[PDB]
Amino acid sequence: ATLKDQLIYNLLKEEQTPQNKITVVGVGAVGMACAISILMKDLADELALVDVIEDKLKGEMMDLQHGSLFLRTPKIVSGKDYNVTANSKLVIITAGARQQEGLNLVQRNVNIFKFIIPNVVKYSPNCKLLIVSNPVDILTYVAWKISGFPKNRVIGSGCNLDSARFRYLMGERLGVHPLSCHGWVLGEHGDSSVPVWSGMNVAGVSLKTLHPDLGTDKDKEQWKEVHKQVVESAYEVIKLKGYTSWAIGLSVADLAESIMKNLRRVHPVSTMIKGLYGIKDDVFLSVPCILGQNGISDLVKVTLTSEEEARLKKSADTLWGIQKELQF
Amino acid sequence: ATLKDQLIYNLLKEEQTPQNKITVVGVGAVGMACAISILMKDLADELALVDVIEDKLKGEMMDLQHGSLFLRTPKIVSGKDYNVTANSKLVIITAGARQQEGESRLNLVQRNVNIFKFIIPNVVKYSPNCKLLIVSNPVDILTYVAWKISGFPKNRVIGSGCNLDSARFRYLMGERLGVHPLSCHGWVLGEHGDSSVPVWSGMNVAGVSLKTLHPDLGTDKDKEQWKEVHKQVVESAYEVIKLKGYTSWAIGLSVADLAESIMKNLRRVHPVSTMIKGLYGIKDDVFLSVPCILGQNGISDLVKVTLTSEEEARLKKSADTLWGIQKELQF
Amino acid sequence: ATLKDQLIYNLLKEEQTPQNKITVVGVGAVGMACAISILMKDLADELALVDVIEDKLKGEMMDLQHGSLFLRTPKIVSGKDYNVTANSKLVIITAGARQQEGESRLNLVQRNVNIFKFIIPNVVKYSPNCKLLIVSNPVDILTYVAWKISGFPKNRVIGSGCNLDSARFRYLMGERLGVHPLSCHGWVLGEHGDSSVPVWSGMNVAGVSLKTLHPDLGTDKDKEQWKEVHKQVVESAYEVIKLKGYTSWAIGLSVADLAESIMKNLRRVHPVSTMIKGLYGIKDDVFLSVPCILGQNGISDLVKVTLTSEEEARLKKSADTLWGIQKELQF
Amino acid sequence: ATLKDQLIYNLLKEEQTPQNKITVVGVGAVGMACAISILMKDLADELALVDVIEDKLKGEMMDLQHGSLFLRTPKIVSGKDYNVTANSKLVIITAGARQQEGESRLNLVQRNVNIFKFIIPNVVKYSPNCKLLIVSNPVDILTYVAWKISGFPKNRVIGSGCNLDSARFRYLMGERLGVHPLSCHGWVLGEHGDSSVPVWSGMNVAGVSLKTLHPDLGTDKDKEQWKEVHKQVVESAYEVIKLKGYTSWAIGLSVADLAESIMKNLRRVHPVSTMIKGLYGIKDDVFLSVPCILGQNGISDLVKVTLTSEEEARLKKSADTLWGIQKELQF
Ligand SMILES: NC(=O)c1ccc[n+]([C@@H]2O[C@H](COP(=O)([O-])OP(=O)(O)OC[C@H]3O[C@@H](n4cnc5c(N)ncnc54)[C@H](O)[C@@H]3O)[C@@H](O)[C@H]2O)c1
Ligand SMILES: NC(=O)c1ccc[n+]([C@@H]2O[C@H](COP(=O)([O-])OP(=O)(O)OC[C@H]3O[C@@H](n4cnc5c(N)ncnc54)[C@H](O)[C@@H]3O)[C@@H](O)[C@H]2O)c1
Ligand SMILES: NC(=O)c1ccc[n+]([C@@H]2O[C@H](COP(=O)([O-])OP(=O)(O)OC[C@H]3O[C@@H](n4cnc5c(N)ncnc54)[C@H](O)[C@@H]3O)[C@@H](O)[C@H]2O)c1
Ligand SMILES: NC(=O)c1ccc[n+]([C@@H]2O[C@H](COP(=O)([O-])OP(=O)(O)OC[C@H]3O[C@@H](n4cnc5c(N)ncnc54)[C@H](O)[C@@H]3O)[C@@H](O)[C@H]2O)c1
Ligand SMILES: O=C1N[C@@](c2ccc(N3CCOCC3)cc2)(c2ccsc2)CC(O)=C1Sc1ccccc1Cl
Ligand SMILES: O=C1N[C@@](c2ccc(N3CCOCC3)cc2)(c2ccsc2)CC(O)=C1Sc1ccccc1Cl
Ligand SMILES: O=C1N[C@@](c2ccc(N3CCOCC3)cc2)(c2ccsc2)CC(O)=C1Sc1ccccc1Cl
Ligand SMILES: O=C1N[C@@](c2ccc(N3CCOCC3)cc2)(c2ccsc2)CC(O)=C1Sc1ccccc1Cl
Repeated sequence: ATLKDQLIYNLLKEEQTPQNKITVVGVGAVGMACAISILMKDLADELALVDVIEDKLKGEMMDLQHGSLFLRTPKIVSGKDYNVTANSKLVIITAGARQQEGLNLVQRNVNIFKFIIPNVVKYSPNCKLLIVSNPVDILTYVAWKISGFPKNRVIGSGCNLDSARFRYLMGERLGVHPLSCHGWVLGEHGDSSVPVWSGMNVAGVSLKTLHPDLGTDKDKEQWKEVHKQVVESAYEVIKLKGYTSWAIGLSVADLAESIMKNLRRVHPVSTMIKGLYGIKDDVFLSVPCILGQNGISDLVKVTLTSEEEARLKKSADTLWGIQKELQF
Repeated sequence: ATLKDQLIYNLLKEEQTPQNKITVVGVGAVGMACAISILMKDLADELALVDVIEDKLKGEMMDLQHGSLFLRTPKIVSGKDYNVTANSKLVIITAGARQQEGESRLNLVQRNVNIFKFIIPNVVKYSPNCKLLIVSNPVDILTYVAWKISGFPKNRVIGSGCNLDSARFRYLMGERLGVHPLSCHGWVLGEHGDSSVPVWSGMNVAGVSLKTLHPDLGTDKDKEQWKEVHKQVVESAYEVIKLKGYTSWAIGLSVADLAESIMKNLRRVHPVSTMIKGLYGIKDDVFLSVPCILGQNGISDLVKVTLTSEEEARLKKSADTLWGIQKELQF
Repeated sequence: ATLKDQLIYNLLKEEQTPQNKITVVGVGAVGMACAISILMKDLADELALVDVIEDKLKGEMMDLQHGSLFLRTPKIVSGKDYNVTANSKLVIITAGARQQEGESRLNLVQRNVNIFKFIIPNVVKYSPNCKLLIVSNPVDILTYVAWKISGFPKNRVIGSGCNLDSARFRYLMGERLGVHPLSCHGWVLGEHGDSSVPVWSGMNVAGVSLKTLHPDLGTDKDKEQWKEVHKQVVESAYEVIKLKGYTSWAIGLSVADLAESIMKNLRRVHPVSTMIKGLYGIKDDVFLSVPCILGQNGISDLVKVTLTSEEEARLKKSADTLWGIQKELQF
Repeated sequence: ATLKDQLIYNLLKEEQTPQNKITVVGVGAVGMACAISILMKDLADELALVDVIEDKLKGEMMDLQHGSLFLRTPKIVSGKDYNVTANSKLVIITAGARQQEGESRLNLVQRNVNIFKFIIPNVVKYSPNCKLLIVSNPVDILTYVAWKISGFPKNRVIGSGCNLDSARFRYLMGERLGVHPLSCHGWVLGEHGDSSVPVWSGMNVAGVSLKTLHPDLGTDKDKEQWKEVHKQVVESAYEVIKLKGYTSWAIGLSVADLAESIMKNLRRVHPVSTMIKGLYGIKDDVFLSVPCILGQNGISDLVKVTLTSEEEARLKKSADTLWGIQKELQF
């Protein structure tokens, strides 16, 4: 009688759970950039989008849904209720408080996490959490605390963007693609990030071997300025357009690729360092991690210099002082 | 010797011309969505970005540049000067003005013509052998404005047209039949937007015509009301603006799909705004969406679609309305 | 301590069960072409390869393993034992016997049935919730053999069928019209090979029916010889074997396109061999190609194609031709 | 009129030349693996295939052509005449002779030099601005033969070299450390094959040097036996030929990775055979693998690798060895 019945003959209507589902909590500039990066890389069969703002959330879901002809993602869902996030493999939290004062920004984000994290674990208890929101190093700890998930399943964006920006500026200087420009920025994400000058190489040849003054004050070519420009460019983007979207979105997708496909690639991501670099407190800092289907299965022990080790410990001390005064 | 000289031994420093360059004029919500869609599909070796707002332009260029580690595009450039657009294979114009509550349609068209009177001569100056891809609204009128100022042959002036209308229609057809929009073949033609004409005869799944099985398809006396599908296409477009304020992702992905066919010379059929003078009883220099074979030469060929008397009448009515504004335009 | 212990600090050693695993039974020209097509499309996290010839199997596994730097597939396994196939989501059977001089159709199919009497119980033993994708010839008969031995529901037993016939047809239609095969919509149904039925009504470009514009389409009395398009499909298949000895790339790419729809739950329509008992006056348990909606549950739905009396009779003839062999099978 | 005239209305009949053409000389196991790797990575708009064997060449061209529905490459051409190779951006030479039973190594070299005396002048005739990518063995000697006959600058004559050695090494390093070969940085330089030199100082994971926290790395005094990693690279290459008879997938994927950097001007570092004269105390016109920055101009730059006395002596021995054959060549 109906055209659907006339045209299509159904064999079975059985309901089945998505095998490769990804949830994005926060539909901001970052959240949407992560979403489009994932859809275009064909990492998910189902994409769930969650936010507090109901109108923007429906609009963003619809805009992605209209472009479904050019995407290999059959299902794109949204809602205020986390029942839409059910059976998700990876959950990306980009949800954060608006920077206007009037509790502080760190205190506001913890409260936001106080209802996201229990709601996500409720529908997706075997997922891997990917924290993007700032302070990423503190919030990854807050996520780990509330979820009660093992250390490995709580991954933080960390210094993935710092290293991506550093490899670009290293790339521009040497006139080589950032993929061939190997450089690692570790520790606390942002201003307090530690560039590992010993690790800096192109084709296996160490840049500190050829140039011993690399990352020092007596560097005539002043290579210490490369890491200075990383921090400066981050403040420049906010001054020029108001937000960072594409660079972070693409980085999150690169982590999502390693997790969803069990690639076992090394990435600079925020993880628990309790037992390494003389750190005894429950603090999360970026170190090179082997990322797969189990989250952080392994972490690379990087030989740091006395000054690098003192910087990571200073961060570990300043971070724990904040974390110990956090109420749940 | 410097570290670069110590580490790398240069064989040649011969600065060559980019073989697959794409310029995006307008760094708005649409422009940026097109940019990221192109970069992720690896369609260009060089991407040029142009806008009037200098601050936003530098910020957007830098944000894409930082993500270069995850992209296969070595060069991303920007600037107010069009010298950055030199030797482009494709130029996407997303530059436009925002209509006000106390503003006439003809005024808006003129404002966008004044914007185009600055862009089009500047683009042809540095890229005379490029293909123009117009996104700005009214697309059908602005593709004609671009064609007149550039003096480019009709094939090299392509307009987005009903590419998004069709994409939205195939999605809603897809969700109703429970099949992927790629397997849901449907064509929306003519004037982009409200006046768009859905071709019900062309509407099929696996080659089987939906009008054949259901003759009341698209008719006012339909039991299932398949007219609601095209009605929802227009309604959803107004809904997105009401809910978030702009459309970005859907259009950006569609522009990249056109760009893929142009940049790779695929010769796939797409519903794009082209010179319609000669067919369906149209005598005026009007641009309307018809299925076009898109390649390296732009619109090399166009598909002759058998339209019904009502569909053909809807096409003339739009051609008459578009020409009405077109004759009242200042160059 | 070891260098691995010195360099890397382990958090957990507990390995998870394969999530998106694909098994390829038969490491022949077809099997390897399927394997490389899947790996390059990044459809599997683990790829299992099975064959009777243990030497070639190890060599092929190693050759793919060496190229792992350029692939997004972390695990590539092989072995004579099917314990390597455990927890596979899709199993592609390309295992077959080679056609001999002075051999009966009943004789060749039974040699392949014996091969299947060993494979099918061994695959279900380790992967009971998988989807079987049959490639080996006669594909329409061996999909039925697979369905009977496995005891799997009709949806989980998919046969390659007329996916290659349609791909070849859309290419020849494409070359003639000077348009990309993706824009050239054509459906070849029924029994895969010589007895394949081209659906001339379904043949279109941009929704416009080629039978409508040209009523002589597919008839021997056509001056443009559009019936020669399907004749050239059969002729090219025999030509490839005459010129190189086997078909590999075309079939391999088609299998991956089916795999993409299954592994990603795309719900795209494909011409695949399925249990057609009940449709087009067919009463026997015969597998024939019809457009199917392919997803994570295998064949969830099938498209009811309006066939002409000549097309229906050809399909009915193939059903009788296949059942003649099927009822004579000892298994 | 015709169905093509009825369906498609032509705007222009302009003949189009390929912008991104790739030619593959040799349609063997390697040649075909390169071809399918390139097509699936969407690196070319036109693919040209040439070989001496006319039958196999037509069969292989047709098999790829049939799979065009699943590929983004509109044109696939073949022929004995090199007029089909005209205006190529990259030419991959996989054409070779196989060592006969009574034949010596020196006899095999001259036979390939004779094969090259016919190919290289014919390729430069139609594609004088192309980049040659030689795969055929001995790669280090035949890249020199190609460079001498073509008269092309050293940057436009690229040899596969140790790209496969490094890919195999990074896989075995990867398996040992339980990390993806992409995160396992290791460089094998010099003469491709048995005489290849592994750079133990360069060996790292996340920037941390493996020679630093394991000083016995690559020496006989090693308890863990990391010397065997490179010895297994050689062993596995001989194993693949013993088990299946040829190497195809691993090399084809590596060739496509080089092609990606050339065709897209990525400027990525790769271990490829280049004119080493003037470096590491080498005075002869010898080609050896060193890390090269690969772009649209071929080898624009080299990476100066700090080699140990034994590594540097190993490289100058291979350069003296290769020249011993090269001076005795007749062309
Ligand atoms: N880790 C990095 O390298 C990095 C880089 C860039 C940005 N960021 C961070 O990303 C975060 C967001 O950036 P943005 O540009 O998307 O900002 P935004 O303010 O536009 O996005 C925040 C979104 O979170 C939503 N939200 C608030 N409370 C929520 C809740 N309880 N549940 C769900 N959603 C909720 C808001 O509605 C808003 O859409 C910031 O904290 C920023 O610091 C991190
Ligand atoms: N054709 C379609 O289907 C379709 C779909 C969606 C949007 N659109 C159109 O896209 C256009 C832009 O949408 P948006 O969201 O990017 O809007 P927006 O207003 O944010 O973008 C317009 C941009 O153009 C720039 N611009 C203005 N004058 C310029 C000039 N002389 N040179 C260069 N740049 C200039 C502005 O600085 C601004 O960044 C609108 O006209 C809209 O109607 C078309
Ligand atoms: N359906 C189509 O459109 C289509 C197209 C092309 C080829 N094919 C079919 O694909 C099949 C194989 O083609 P090919 O080129 O790979 O031929 P082939 O003879 O080289 O491959 C057959 C492989 O199956 C293996 N095999 C045999 N018995 C086995 C067993 N019991 N378990 C596991 N493996 C076993 C053999 O060792 C051999 O490697 C043929 O039946 C051919 O007709 C089908
Ligand atoms: N560089 C590496 O790392 C590497 C790795 C693997 C293989 N190879 C080399 O690749 C080469 C070929 O391997 P294959 O498996 O393709 O072998 P094959 O013998 O099957 O292929 C050789 C092809 O070259 C063709 N040919 C011969 N003379 C020709 C001519 N004058 N013009 C055009 N084509 C001609 C032959 O017809 C044949 O098809 C060998 O030399 C092998 O050593 C190199
Ligand atoms: O984590 C980051 N946060 C950002 C950032 C700032 C504000 C907002 N919003 C304000 C407007 O509303 C939206 C949220 C969003 C993101 C940043 C830039 C300078 S300080 C912090 C953007 C950015 O670039 C990085 S990375 C970074 C930061 C500092 C130093 C070094 C690095 Cl790598
Ligand atoms: O061309 C379009 N234009 C849009 C549109 C784009 C930008 C802005 N800005 C104004 C505010 O500033 C930001 C830009 C406003 C509207 C539209 C939506 C309803 S009427 C026109 C968005 C859209 O979806 C289409 S396609 C379309 C439109 C109408 C009917 C049917 C279709 Cl398919
Ligand atoms: O199913 C097929 N089988 C093939 C085929 C035949 C023999 C072998 N060998 C196995 C390995 O040993 C050598 C022979 C492998 C494949 C074929 C070609 C002409 S008749 C059947 C190849 C092919 O192209 C199709 S599809 C097809 C066939 C006939 C008509 C139309 C179509 Cl679409
Ligand atoms: O260059 C190579 N050549 C191969 C090879 C390629 C083609 C053929 N034929 C093709 C079929 O006809 C017969 C000849 C025979 C051998 C090889 C294997 C052991 S010695 C040389 C295959 C291979 O794997 C490498 S790389 C390599 C070789 C030795 C040591 C280390 C490495 Cl990385």
